[PDB]
Amino acid sequence: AKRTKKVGITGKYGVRYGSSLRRQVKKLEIQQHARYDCSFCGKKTVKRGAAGIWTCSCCKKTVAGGAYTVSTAAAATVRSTIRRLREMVEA
Amino acid sequence: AHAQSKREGRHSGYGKRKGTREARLPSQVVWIRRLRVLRRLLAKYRDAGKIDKHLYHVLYKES
Amino acid sequence: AAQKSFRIKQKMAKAKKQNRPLPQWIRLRTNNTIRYNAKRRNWRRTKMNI
Amino acid sequence: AREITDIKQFLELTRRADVKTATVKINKKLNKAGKPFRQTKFKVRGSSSLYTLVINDAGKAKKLIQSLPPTLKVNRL
Amino acid sequence: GRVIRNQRKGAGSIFTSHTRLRQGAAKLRTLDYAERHGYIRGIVKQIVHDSGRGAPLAKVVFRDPYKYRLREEIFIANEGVHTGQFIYAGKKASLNVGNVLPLGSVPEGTIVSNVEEKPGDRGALARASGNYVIIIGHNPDENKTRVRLPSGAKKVISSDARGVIGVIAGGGRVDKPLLKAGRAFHKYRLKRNSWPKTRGVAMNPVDHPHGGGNHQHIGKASTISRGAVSGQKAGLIAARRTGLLRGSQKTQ
Amino acid sequence: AQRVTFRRRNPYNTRSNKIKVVKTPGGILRAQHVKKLATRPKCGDCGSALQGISTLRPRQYATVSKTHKTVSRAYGGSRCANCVKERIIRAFLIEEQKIVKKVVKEQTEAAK
RNA sequence: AUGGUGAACUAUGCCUGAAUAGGGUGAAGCCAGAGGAAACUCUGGUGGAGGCUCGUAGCGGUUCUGACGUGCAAAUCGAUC
RNA sequence: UUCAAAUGAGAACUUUGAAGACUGAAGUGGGGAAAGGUUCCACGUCAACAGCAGUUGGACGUGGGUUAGUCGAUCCUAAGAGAUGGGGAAGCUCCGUUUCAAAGGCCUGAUUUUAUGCAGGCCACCAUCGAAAGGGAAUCCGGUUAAGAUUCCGGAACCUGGAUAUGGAUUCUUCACGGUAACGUAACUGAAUGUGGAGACGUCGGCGCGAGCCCUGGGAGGAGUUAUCUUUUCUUCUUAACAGCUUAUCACCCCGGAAUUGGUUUAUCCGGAGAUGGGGUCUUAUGGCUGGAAGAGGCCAGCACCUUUGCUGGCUCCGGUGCGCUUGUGACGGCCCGUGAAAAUCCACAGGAAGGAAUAGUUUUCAUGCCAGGUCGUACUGAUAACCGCAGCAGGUCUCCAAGGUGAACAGCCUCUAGUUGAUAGAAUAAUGUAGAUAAGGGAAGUCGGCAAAAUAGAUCCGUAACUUCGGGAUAAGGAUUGGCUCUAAGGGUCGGACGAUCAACUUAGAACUGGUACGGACAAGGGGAAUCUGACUGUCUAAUUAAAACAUAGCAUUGCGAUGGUCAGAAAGUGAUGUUGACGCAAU
Ligand SMILES: [Mg+2]
Ligand SMILES: [Mg+2]
Ligand SMILES: [Mg+2]
Ligand SMILES: [Mg+2]
Ligand SMILES: [Mg+2]
Ligand SMILES: [Mg+2]
Ligand SMILES: [Mg+2]
Ligand SMILES: [Mg+2]
Ligand SMILES: [Mg+2]
Ligand SMILES: [Mg+2]
Ligand SMILES: [Mg+2]
Ligand SMILES: [Mg+2]
Ligand SMILES: [Mg+2]
Ligand SMILES: [Mg+2]
Ligand SMILES: [Mg+2]
Ligand SMILES: [Mg+2]
Ligand SMILES: [Mg+2]
Ligand SMILES: [Mg+2]
Ligand SMILES: [Mg+2]
Ligand SMILES: [Mg+2]
Ligand SMILES: [Mg+2]
Ligand SMILES: [Mg+2]
Ligand SMILES: [Mg+2]
Ligand SMILES: [Mg+2]
Ligand SMILES: [Mg+2]
Ligand SMILES: [Mg+2]
Ligand SMILES: [Mg+2]
Ligand SMILES: [Mg+2]
Ligand SMILES: [Mg+2]
Ligand SMILES: [Mg+2]
Ligand SMILES: [Mg+2]
Ligand SMILES: [Mg+2]
Ligand SMILES: [Mg+2]
Ligand SMILES: [Mg+2]
Ligand SMILES: [Mg+2]
Ligand SMILES: [Mg+2]
Ligand SMILES: [Mg+2]
Ligand SMILES: [Mg+2]
Ligand SMILES: [Mg+2]
Ligand SMILES: [Mg+2]
Ligand SMILES: [Mg+2]
Ligand SMILES: [Mg+2]
Ligand SMILES: [Mg+2]
Ligand SMILES: [Mg+2]
Ligand SMILES: [Mg+2]
Ligand SMILES: [Mg+2]
Ligand SMILES: [Mg+2]
Ligand SMILES: [Mg+2]
Ligand SMILES: [Mg+2]
Ligand SMILES: [Mg+2]
Ligand SMILES: [Mg+2]
Ligand SMILES: [Mg+2]
Ligand SMILES: [Mg+2]
Ligand SMILES: [Mg+2]
Ligand SMILES: [Mg+2]
Ligand SMILES: [Mg+2]
Ligand SMILES: [Mg+2]
Ligand SMILES: [Mg+2]
Ligand SMILES: [Mg+2]
Ligand SMILES: [Mg+2]
Ligand SMILES: [Mg+2]
Ligand SMILES: [Mg+2]
Ligand SMILES: [Mg+2]
Ligand SMILES: [Mg+2]
Ligand SMILES: [Mg+2]
Ligand SMILES: [Mg+2]
Ligand SMILES: [Mg+2]
Ligand SMILES: [Mg+2]
Ligand SMILES: [Zn+2]
Repeated sequence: AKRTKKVGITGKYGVRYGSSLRRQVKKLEIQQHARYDCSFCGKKTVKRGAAGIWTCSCCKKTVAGGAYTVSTAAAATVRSTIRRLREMVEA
Repeated sequence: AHAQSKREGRHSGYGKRKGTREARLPSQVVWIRRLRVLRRLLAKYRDAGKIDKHLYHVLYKES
Repeated sequence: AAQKSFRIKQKMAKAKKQNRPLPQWIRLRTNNTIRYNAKRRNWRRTKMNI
Repeated sequence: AREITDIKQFLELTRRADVKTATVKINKKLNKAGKPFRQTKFKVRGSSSLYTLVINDAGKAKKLIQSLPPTLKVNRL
Repeated sequence: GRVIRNQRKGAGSIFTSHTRLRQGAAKLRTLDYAERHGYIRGIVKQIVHDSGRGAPLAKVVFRDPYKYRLREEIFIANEGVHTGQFIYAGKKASLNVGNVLPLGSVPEGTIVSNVEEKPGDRGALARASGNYVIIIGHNPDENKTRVRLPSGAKKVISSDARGVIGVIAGGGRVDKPLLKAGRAFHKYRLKRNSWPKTRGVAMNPVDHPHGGGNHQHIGKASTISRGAVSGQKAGLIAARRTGLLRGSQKTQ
Repeated sequence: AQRVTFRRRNPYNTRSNKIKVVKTPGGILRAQHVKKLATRPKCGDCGSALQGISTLRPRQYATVSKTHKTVSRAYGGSRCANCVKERIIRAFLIEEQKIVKKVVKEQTEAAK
């Protein structure tokens, strides 16, 4: 009852395309089907639909963000870069 | 007359089947049959206190 | 053609009425050359093209 | 088109105005117990609605036929 | 020979953009008194997905300064901005992610999106899923600000050019393999008739300068003068060099 | 074992060509075309199904009484109870804090 | 050479619509059980993924180098596919 | 295909009767879209035409026939097409469609010389054409013809526009009450302006439910069969649009405050942001009852009698079943670098300009009543003869409805309803053929080459190699089994408190008995295995000699370009594609 060993969600692709493409797909396929925490809302209820739009089933809140994840590591660090500059323009 | 003999269980040996077992009766159908019977029995036994709500749960996950 | 335009049905009517044998008494007129309707039509031989 | 049940209103209908016609039907129905009774249906052609009234009791029925304005052309059976 | 395929694009026709399912065009608000001087607040009424454009869109609706009504503008959602977020726009609008500020009102190091090239042209640079431009410095000598554009080149533009704080949403789309022709098909099914692509070397001569066949080979250099005439411009155009490099970075 | 036919020249199974099978006083099978279903009107600012409001195709709302197109409360049609409860409270608390916004900023005015 | 006419066939994009028996496989997600000092690991279910598979209609046209080859047919017919 | 009769100068071929058969609901059945255009229907009729024939016809002659407020067109907008102020062009005209433009028309007061000039005033980057499959106001049943019918007849309705009067509701607290609330209602003023909603939307999957169909029990009829058996076989037993009450998964409200966490779907989601529980509110999709409506329709019976026609009576009832079939639909779920039209049109809310009563007025979103609803199409075929292929051509051309058995099954084979039995015919059975079969022994020795043929084949159980991108390879290979009959055991629903009552299914495993050892008995239905070259894969193309190893593809790399731009279009332009674009981009290899 373990089912697979490596492939997982990507048993779907069977044998085609070859390991690495299938491999890298798997990683992001898993990101985009994940259920994420809600900022405003607390609940683990943010599901994806269409690249970048991320909306909370429970409280109907929608966030812009990553194509395959809620929040870019690049967006994240820029978040901080911005606040950092902001706190300076009011100190 | 034949349909009669069929439910006397008569014309369905191993050489009277052309469909896979799954094809003639689907497994998922069986399960849903089997499952809802258990769900319903566990329900009745709760609205009757033959078993407590706590045991129920356990048996509900167990079914 | 089932649901048709007036204009065509219009032409269809004229096309039906042209379609008959030459009036026999015309063959009795004086100095008459005509013998038959040499412009007769029939839906299974020569089409109308609308 | 409409069923009527008030015995007061039905009479208010039999005159009305637009009412110039009505009809009287007799159904040989059966009751739940299974005894041959005589249901009689009273129908009045409105102007855009057929008000019909159902009376199971033959009594208040064969009374009511003689309760209509006699200036009303009534079809019988 | 015959008019080659790349010339045949210019007459539009078969090759126009498939735009039925698009929202509207994405633009910034028209630069008016409010945004010229102070700021103006709006609510993002929904964030939505434009067809043929990874990167979602923000329908954020402002009131009308000059009349009783609501005016919906179509913004490109800048990642993290959400429904119900308030969107303040103008010279005096504070440094939060989503607002749209002139390029003079932002400190060096600020990163922004959907920036105008001339003030009031309502958006121009950094608009593709995940992109952004970075202010590097300022200059009162004409209201100008120097930025870093996603391509890497630096451009000096008016400080009255607006941008919207932050990075375009739509994340790292290209990080995921298309896997199969089908997926690419649908991709361009919503953009434009450019797929698949027939290699010219598989053409006959009459369709392409490469199409000269009998062994599939380009025959002469594949690197064409900038001054060559349409009909000859196929391949590596005014290429100032060719081949593999590992170039790491760009123009700093 | 009886078969049937459209009653309109349109021969293609589209949406406007939906068909019902009906047995009739004739005791014969007959088709009837049914106008496509309606959808419940939706909350202005939360898109929920408006409760108490009847569900007809658009022009059929012109044939109908007005208790059919509302409920008795502010935003009868339009928005959905909690959507106006939230609406009211938000207004209050803000207008309240407006006062406070001002008396308080008036206060540190005299501080200077 | 000049001036005209064709996308009713066909190639491609767009718009709006319509269509495709029955089976084999059993991917994510979820439930329970067993072994174990632990970490974990095993078993049994459930679920129903795929430019997945056997195979009609559909679309196609591999082979017989079959039939026909003054034809049913200026491209068809049969089997096979 | 056959027999006979009828009609006729004349009969293999026409009609009626009988037999024998086919199509087998994926139809040789019933309708339509394109297209045709009278081919439809009746009568007369056979020179030509139907590659034999003809008394027959889609032929020839003569006539008849297509009835609408509700079915379409018509209105709307789609890709697009295209007038206008303009800008190019010697010009035929090219470009542009809100475009560098003085681009309008709505309300209503003033005036009671008048239905009218005007005095208020908001609102308007704005031709039009473009769907008989998209959007869309409203009709159903029965009956009727030689041929028309959602069009005529009869009955029952609905919509739209215009009129309006009576009733009812509302008010001295003027513009309604009730319910804690979700909200209820026969109503219950609402200009400008703003806003919200419907119109209005992908695909797949399992699950719930309706409709029709399928199967079936009792009975009330008719029919068949009856040497003998069968309380038997076949069949009839129906209920429209619309109206009233009633009816729902979802959802929402009130009470209440949860770890021993509970609730809970086939599918594991939900709950202090208020679960479970108790009690309500909604949507009316859909079902039930009644009206419509038995007077209709269906099935029988007894009389009547040249015809037309009847006439009089009965009966038309009460259940059951489900992984059933088709379809409709609900709440979920999977999928995307795809997230799956528009506009006309209808409604609502916010707003409160205004107009309104007490001896009286307000309101026609409540019931009732009056009037009108044009124009064009409407026949029929829709294909092995009504279209396109010179034709009555074995080709081609969009779509809907879909019964029984076997069986996994819309397969194959057999049948019912309906429809055909039409493809010149007679006599013989040489060669050689085209299509279908079979061969002793050998088993590819044939041949360029196993070409052609043969062999395998369902299902249950067992079993299963190298290699591998760990997914596969794999139905690998290799085996046993399979009929009939009689039994055994296991697997469910409902009603009464570990039993008990009642109902209703087939399916699964096992055992005995049996036969010329047969049994996926027809039908249906993979041959396998070891390698080399080669393209990764699914996909594509030389319509009519090449389907491949060629083209494509994902993947990889390179080039150009920051809009005063790159690539491309144009004779020219205030011209155009990419562009509803902006480097996670477009363009070029
Ligand atoms: Mg299955
Ligand atoms: Mg299963
Ligand atoms: Mg038509
Ligand atoms: Mg040329
Ligand atoms: Mg294109
Ligand atoms: Mg365009
Ligand atoms: Mg749109
Ligand atoms: Mg293409
Ligand atoms: Mg290529
Ligand atoms: Mg070539
Ligand atoms: Mg060259
Ligand atoms: Mg050349
Ligand atoms: Mg090469
Ligand atoms: Mg019709
Ligand atoms: Mg339509
Ligand atoms: Mg209501
Ligand atoms: Mg209501
Ligand atoms: Mg599957
Ligand atoms: Mg496979
Ligand atoms: Mg296959
Ligand atoms: Mg099969
Ligand atoms: Mg194909
Ligand atoms: Mg075929
Ligand atoms: Mg070939
Ligand atoms: Mg040949
Ligand atoms: Mg010959
Ligand atoms: Mg053969
Ligand atoms: Mg014959
Ligand atoms: Mg047969
Ligand atoms: Mg069949
Ligand atoms: Mg005749
Ligand atoms: Mg002849
Ligand atoms: Mg003859
Ligand atoms: Mg006539
Ligand atoms: Mg209509
Ligand atoms: Mg023009
Ligand atoms: Mg139009
Ligand atoms: Mg009729
Ligand atoms: Mg809308
Ligand atoms: Mg649509
Ligand atoms: Mg029986
Ligand atoms: Mg109706
Ligand atoms: Mg209560
Ligand atoms: Mg209803
Ligand atoms: Mg069921
Ligand atoms: Mg509404
Ligand atoms: Mg007709
Ligand atoms: Mg017809
Ligand atoms: Mg025919
Ligand atoms: Mg023809
Ligand atoms: Mg011709
Ligand atoms: Mg033909
Ligand atoms: Mg079917
Ligand atoms: Mg056959
Ligand atoms: Mg026929
Ligand atoms: Mg012949
Ligand atoms: Mg031999
Ligand atoms: Mg041998
Ligand atoms: Mg030899
Ligand atoms: Mg040889
Ligand atoms: Mg040899
Ligand atoms: Mg062979
Ligand atoms: Mg043999
Ligand atoms: Mg046996
Ligand atoms: Mg290949
Ligand atoms: Mg496939
Ligand atoms: Mg060829
Ligand atoms: Mg091939
Ligand atoms: Zn949330």
